[PDB]
Amino acid sequence: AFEVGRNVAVTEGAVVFENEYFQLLQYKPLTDKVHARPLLMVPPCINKYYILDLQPESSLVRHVVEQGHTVFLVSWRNPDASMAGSTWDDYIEHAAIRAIEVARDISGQDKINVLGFCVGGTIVSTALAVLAARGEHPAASVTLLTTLLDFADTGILDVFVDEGHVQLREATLGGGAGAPCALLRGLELANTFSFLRPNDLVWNYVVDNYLKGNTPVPFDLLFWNGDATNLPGPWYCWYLRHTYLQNELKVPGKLTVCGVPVDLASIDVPTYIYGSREDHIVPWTAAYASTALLANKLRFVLGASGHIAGVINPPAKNKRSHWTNDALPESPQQWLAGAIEHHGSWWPDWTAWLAGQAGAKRAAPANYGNARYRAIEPAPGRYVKAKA
Amino acid sequence: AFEVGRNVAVTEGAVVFENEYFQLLQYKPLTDKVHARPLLMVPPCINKYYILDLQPESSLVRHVVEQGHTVFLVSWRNPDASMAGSTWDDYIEHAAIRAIEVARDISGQDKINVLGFCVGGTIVSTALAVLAARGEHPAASVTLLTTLLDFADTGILDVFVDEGHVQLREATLGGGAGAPCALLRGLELANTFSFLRPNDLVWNYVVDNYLKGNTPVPFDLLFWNGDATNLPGPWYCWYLRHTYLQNELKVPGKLTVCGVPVDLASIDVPTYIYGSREDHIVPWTAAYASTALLANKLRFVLGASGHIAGVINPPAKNKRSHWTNDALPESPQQWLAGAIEHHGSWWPDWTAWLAGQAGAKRAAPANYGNARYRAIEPAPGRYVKAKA
Amino acid sequence: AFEVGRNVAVTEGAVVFENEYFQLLQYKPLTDKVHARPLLMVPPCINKYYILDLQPESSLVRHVVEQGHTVFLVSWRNPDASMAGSTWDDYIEHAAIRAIEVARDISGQDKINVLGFCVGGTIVSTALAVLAARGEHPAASVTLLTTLLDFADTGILDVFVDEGHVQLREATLGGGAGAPCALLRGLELANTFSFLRPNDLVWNYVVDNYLKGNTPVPFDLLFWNGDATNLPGPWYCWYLRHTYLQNELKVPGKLTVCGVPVDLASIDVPTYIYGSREDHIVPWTAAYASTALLANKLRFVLGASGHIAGVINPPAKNKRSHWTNDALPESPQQWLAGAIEHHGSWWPDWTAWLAGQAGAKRAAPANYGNARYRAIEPAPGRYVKAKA
Amino acid sequence: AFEVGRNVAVTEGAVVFENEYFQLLQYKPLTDKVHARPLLMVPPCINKYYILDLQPESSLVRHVVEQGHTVFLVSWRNPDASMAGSTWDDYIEHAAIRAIEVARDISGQDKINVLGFCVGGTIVSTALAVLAARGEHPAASVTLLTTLLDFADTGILDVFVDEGHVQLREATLGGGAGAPCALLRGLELANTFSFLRPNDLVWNYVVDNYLKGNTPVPFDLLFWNGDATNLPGPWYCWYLRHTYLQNELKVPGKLTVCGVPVDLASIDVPTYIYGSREDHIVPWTAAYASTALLANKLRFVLGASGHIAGVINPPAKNKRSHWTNDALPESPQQWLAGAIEHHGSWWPDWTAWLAGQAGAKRAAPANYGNARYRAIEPAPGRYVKAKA
Repeated sequence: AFEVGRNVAVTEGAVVFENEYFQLLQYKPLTDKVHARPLLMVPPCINKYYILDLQPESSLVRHVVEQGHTVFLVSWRNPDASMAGSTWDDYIEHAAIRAIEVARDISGQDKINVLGFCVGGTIVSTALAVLAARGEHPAASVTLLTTLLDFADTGILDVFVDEGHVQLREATLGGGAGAPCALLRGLELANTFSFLRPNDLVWNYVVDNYLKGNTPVPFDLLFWNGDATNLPGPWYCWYLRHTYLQNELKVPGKLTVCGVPVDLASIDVPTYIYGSREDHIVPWTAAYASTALLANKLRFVLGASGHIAGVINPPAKNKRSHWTNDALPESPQQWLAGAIEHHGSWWPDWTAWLAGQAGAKRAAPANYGNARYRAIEPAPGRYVKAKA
Repeated sequence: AFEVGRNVAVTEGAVVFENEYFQLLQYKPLTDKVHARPLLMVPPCINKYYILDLQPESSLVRHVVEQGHTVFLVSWRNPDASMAGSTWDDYIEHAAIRAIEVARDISGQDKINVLGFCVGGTIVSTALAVLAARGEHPAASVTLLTTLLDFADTGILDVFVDEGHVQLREATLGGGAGAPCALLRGLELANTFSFLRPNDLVWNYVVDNYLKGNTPVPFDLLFWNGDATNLPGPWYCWYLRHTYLQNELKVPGKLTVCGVPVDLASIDVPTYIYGSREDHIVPWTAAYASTALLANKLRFVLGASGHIAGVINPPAKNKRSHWTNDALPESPQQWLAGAIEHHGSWWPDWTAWLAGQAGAKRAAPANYGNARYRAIEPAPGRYVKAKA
Repeated sequence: AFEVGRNVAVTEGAVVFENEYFQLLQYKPLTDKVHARPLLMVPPCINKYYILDLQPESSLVRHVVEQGHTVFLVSWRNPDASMAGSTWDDYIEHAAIRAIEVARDISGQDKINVLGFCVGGTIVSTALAVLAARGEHPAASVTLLTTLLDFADTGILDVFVDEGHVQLREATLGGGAGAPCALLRGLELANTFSFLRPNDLVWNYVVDNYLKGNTPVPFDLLFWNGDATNLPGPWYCWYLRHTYLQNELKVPGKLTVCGVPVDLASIDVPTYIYGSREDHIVPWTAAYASTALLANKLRFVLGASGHIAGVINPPAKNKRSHWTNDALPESPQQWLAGAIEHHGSWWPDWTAWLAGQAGAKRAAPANYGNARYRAIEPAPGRYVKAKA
Repeated sequence: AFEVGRNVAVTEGAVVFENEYFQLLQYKPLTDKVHARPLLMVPPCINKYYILDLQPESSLVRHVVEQGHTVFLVSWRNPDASMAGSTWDDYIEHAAIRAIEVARDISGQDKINVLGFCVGGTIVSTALAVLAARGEHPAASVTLLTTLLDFADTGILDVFVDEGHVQLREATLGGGAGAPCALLRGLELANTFSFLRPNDLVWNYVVDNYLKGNTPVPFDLLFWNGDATNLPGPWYCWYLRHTYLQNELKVPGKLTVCGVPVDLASIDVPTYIYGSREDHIVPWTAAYASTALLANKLRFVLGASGHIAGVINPPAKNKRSHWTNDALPESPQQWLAGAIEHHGSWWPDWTAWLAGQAGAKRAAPANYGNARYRAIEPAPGRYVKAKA
């Protein structure tokens, strides 16, 4: 039976910082030397971080640590009633930008590597764009795994498109500015698989039972997906309105966040973009659309299989395949037509790229954090253990 | 501002029967003569019946009444805490089969015409199959508007299909019988547009605001769609499990309902099947799949436009078009390739077909119901006014 | 029985110019006054021009003439053995650019309006971009009906995408420059409906017979589609290679044509872009992609129905509908979500826009052409009568 | 450089029978013992048989021979001017039924195993249905690799569906019986990849060059695909009309072939059905539709990848994966939802199934054929060497 901290999320480490929003974990080195620049991972806040450190055999964290990188990770607070009014901006400032600042401080480096996964990627991208408009450039590189930046054709609009009346007269839309997200208060249950689907006792019961008895969806995934998290009402409103519905984050300067316009092209650092071919949560062609929005040197890699199966594919198992193509045409079909299929995991491709941005190796740290930020408790930390 | 009984659902009539489950409405004639056989309409219980009698200009009820048919309609109870354990079977027996029995009794006819809309169609079809296995045949004809019988490719499965591990060994599924629907208790909020989507304060707020300001979705539709209904937990479990997930109602004899196996081919009466081309709630090709399951003489008609716009298209407005094809090949694309597009509403095509199954005209009734079932209160009735 | 010049392509006019490549037609006015700026129409060279002047009731030419515009039209030569080496560039220089020069000369105007249909649109766009790199700006406005500029996802690539080997090693593509189009010589039969499909005696026989007996595809369309044209081998090679396969015309400066790089954004004039919703030859979302490539004020309109049915929809018949939306988001689904459906033909919307770019009305000309270019023979001309 | 009989199609064997239509090859055993029942392979006549014996490393023939089965194979004649009037029936009687009779005669067995690939599968299925209506049952089992029986949604219809006029009146289709296939005479070039696409000098030149320089489509595939075959005009007409266009072979009794109605359910033998997931020539869901038409015990297996890459995946290379599911629901998506992904080639799954239908092992034959049918020349034979 799965248990966080006993047989799931067991990579050794410590919490080195915490605030209302999150706990920053730092993992124990597993090598004698490590790269100068550490990697900060920003996982999604829809479901918990541990999908990235699921079990020892399948852990991305462990794998990266074993390649000689110092890893820091944002373990999100499962929000309580005091955070029922927390906003998208609050998370960007007090968690994403904060985590970057703390990791950079502990590392002693001018620049760190950053990774985002799913909504984590959208969060980290936004945070870095906010930072760039402030004239700050704390990232050497960005890795976006299964991240949506351009939300075109995610399908939430579809059932409404053919409901308009046939007009015999000049007609105009309503055109109003929406009721502000700040007028809501609440905690709404969320999970990854059913994020755009019902979340109610009956649906959760019927679906969970059907999957277990009629499909080979793995138990570890069902465990993680079932360990729900609460989303603050204004946060959830903002995300739904400005990405899925209005698709504005990809329009340079359209949105204002934490006092500045968000222009994704302003992040401007080497960026590794990943998608999974059979992913219906983040269509691979939607992840690919990030290539049209970001500056600097980009690499796109496509992994075989599903949303979780494609991303969590450790090389030791020698399973699946991935595709690479150095050229980045506008159209994903054109990208694929030119791509070469390679056996196995895409992890080695990424860690090779990451090594290139991480500087020279030096002796590994013996302790966690620094004088300012000392160890608080062992990873995985108590925040990840909180029920929604 | 919309108000049920003041400017919506105003076709004149009376409640002639009521029980815990529903109120049966009977409409006042608008012609001197009417067909011998009346039509009973079974609307969906997801949202309220009035989408079928929306406003005088757009009312299907009014239109049918004006063609000389006596119309009875099932106005569903918005379930309360006493009905938090009501089942799919309870609804079939105590509402659908009951409504048929009461309408037949009042009419004095051996057979009546029946119409189902959306989930109403699935309900009425099930009820009639149950009746046929009991050796009872109360319907002269069936009309299925925007009804799913075969739920293949409705897409709820999609995000889970590519999550299985790659096996190097013989492997088998879990294969268990599911936890019974009867173990749940509850009332879950439901609406048509978001039935397979979230239903929560934030989603409802964000979506409603976005539609109003950025799309031409009509206000009358948004009113109806926003007037939610509660679904009993076991009912909701059954529907989700046996149709959308396991797609078993279309497998003859697979499901047992109200003590008998359900075989759709056992309904065996002339049947008019309708779908709307741009409908993403009930794909037209899914409605078309009913043609492969039902016996007797079938007609399929395809209306232009969306889920509501295509079905609620009164002929007076002279808008849109529909397609007809007497041949019924297995494949819907083959059906369409041979179909002729006709100007305007499909309503006249249907009412012409309906006239053919409804017998000879005779003088209209002066009063509602009969000695056994007298008028209780005026339509639209108090049940439809209850908030969820 | 259809016959070009007897009951098809009968709008009154004259050939005022001819060369190896085409005949320029000028139509007789049907109004006392006409706009200062005439419209030159460049139809496709795949099949013949007359789809635009099909029959009096269905003629776009006649309709535009009746709104008070002087219309000139390019009637393409059905190439003979002497033209088996004609190139894409030859057509741009000797036909498209030539037609513009002759129409401008006859009109006496500094600028003319231009329309392209299907491949005609791709041709005229290219010609105008070539002209703009030469510093010439002969067009006041451009109308692109059912035109592909960005050829992404037209599907010719699809059957080849999943044929690569799985590599266990670093691998690279072949990467070679293609064998030049100029090495081919030939005349290849072409038609619109089967342009990406077989064109052989058996296919043409089987398809034509099946359509006539099992579908409502109209006889006038089948006549036009069956009246094939020959494509010079190098022309056909260029078109297939640089648009459908490599999709390079949309990459600013990528292609060199008639000595200059082609940059579509350099046309820079008000542009009206049209697509038909159920068009599978030119997907409406592909026509919509033109909005991302062109400068100046753009309007996009979407007509209901098929490739020919949607475009050839004269207002007198009062059939179908079209959609308008002044906003031009990047994604076509977002455009549609905000669009208002309007009854009937889109023609009046376009001719209203066209009136705005065509200047003041003045008395209609009494004669064809001018001293330099006098009438040669009556429209439709002998070129359009030549068999392939 | 590829050459048939030198480094392609080199599995050792002999031609043991020939007629105007084909040469029957028999392969030399590579084991001391072989199953009692041999396997006859019927490859497509669109392109040549050798895709099934491509190179020693990638040969399906060699692999099956190495598992202990006697293999016979139909090597089709590349038709000449004398065969420009050959019909679908001629091929069924004089090649498919003939090959079965000759293989059965040489083997001395009451029943043989049969395999069809692509159009070969459609041919062999038809032949066996013809045989069953004659009361003959020469097959112990059937293997259908990448075979279309139900041709629904292959897309040839699509561009014509939305061209009908809007009718304000009762309207009817043309409804005529088609001009007979027997009125055509000719030899039409065909290849697998472009079977539903142009086949002309320019297309073949442009596509071949583009694939070589911009994609990883393998050279061996391009060689095979480029080695075209001629199709007799009536044969081609029949195939196109009755499968792709009218989809009649799947309607029991609809078509008459070689004097008898064709009912696929009459074949009635254990059948192994295979499809490739990313195949756009034979969609895997179209191959899956065979499960609804055939009697007896069926197995469906889905291989990963493309049309050729998925089927030609030898186990030694240890690449890709395949899916299995013993249950056969009507819907392919439901089949997939329950399927288990297995590492590597599907070949071992099939040869294990085939062993089960092939009887007891006995000593391998020392010679080819029998007294009636002796060796004529060495495999691959001269027929396969003929240019179109």
